[PDB]
Amino acid sequence: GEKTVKLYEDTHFKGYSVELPVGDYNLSSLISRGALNDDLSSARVPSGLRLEVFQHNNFKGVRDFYTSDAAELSRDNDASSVRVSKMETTN
Repeated sequence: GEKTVKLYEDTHFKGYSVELPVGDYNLSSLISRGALNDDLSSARVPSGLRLEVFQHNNFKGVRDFYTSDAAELSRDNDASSVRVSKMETTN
């Protein structure tokens, strides 16, 4: 089913989507998959998936949390680190 959250660069879930397993990734980790820390503008996350966006790095203070289909990250082109996990999984 859907045990991972997808990430889109183009609004309206356009372009290419990238999904990752439960875990935390940094700015350098974002590009590792093929996405700049400051470029993502969309992300798919159906019921059963929980993710948290972190504009700043090292978890300074300002943090964001998303648990639904988002067609626009917290800060426009500014996502240092991110978090992905499964709320209640999916069959």
